[PDB]
Amino acid sequence: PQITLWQRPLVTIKIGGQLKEALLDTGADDTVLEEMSLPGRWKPKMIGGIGGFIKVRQYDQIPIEICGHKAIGTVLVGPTPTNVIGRNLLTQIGCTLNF
Amino acid sequence: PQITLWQRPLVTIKIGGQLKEALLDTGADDTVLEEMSLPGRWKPKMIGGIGGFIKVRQYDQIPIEICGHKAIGTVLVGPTPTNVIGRNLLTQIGCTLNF
Ligand SMILES: COC(=O)N[C@H](C(=O)NN(CC[C@@]1(Cc2ccccc2)C(=O)N([C@H]2c3ccccc3C[C@H]2O)C[C@H]1O)Cc1ccc(-c2ccncc2)cc1)C(C)(C)C
Repeated sequence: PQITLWQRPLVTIKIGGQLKEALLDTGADDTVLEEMSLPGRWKPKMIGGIGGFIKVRQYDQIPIEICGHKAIGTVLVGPTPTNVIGRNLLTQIGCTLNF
Repeated sequence: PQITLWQRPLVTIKIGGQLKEALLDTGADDTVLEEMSLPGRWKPKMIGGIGGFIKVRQYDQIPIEICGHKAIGTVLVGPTPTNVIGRNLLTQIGCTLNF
């Protein structure tokens, strides 16, 4: 589909069998979601944003559906102000910017 | 043009007679640039992202050019770790997400 930007590009995603709302964010290298439980072991990662850095848990090869599109990749979990889908997953669903 | 998301979507913008590199950021409501001088009035604003909030100066009705596309809108100036082009200007150049 084609999504205009007059409003926030918020979409429904499915992870761990649950539906959540997330923002398609081209300004993000990675995907970071609010606190939640994910399987397996995680690795640490420090990610920097507009206001500084935060600590997050990194889970790899996690199945996640975005707007119905299937993806399997790295998901960071931590104290983010909102769920954001970064380029690591936007590329998996074939997303591009056009104008 | 069609911008790939395999890499960060960086573009050249022309503002205040200067040329700067900025990130096309669909997750950003506003446009924020590192410290620079801009003409006209302004008012303080606090914007929050990953890591917390930062204080910026809000300048309205600022002419800007992105990839040859002219537009006008609000530009925030402050200690942002990187230049970001937000939805308020992405809409004016007719930028959309497609997949
Ligand atoms: C390489 O780093 C990244 O890709 N970081 C991502 C990130 O923050 N991206 N933001 C952008 C992330 C988001 C997330 C958000 C969405 C809704 C509500 C609250 C927050 C954000 O915080 N945004 C803020 C923003 C930006 C411009 C103008 C106004 C505002 C207010 C707020 O919306 C836009 C979103 O895209 C742009 C950015 C890029 C590099 C560095 C850096 C930091 C340190 N050194 C150099 C550059 C700092 C910031 C993560 C989500 C993974 C943290």
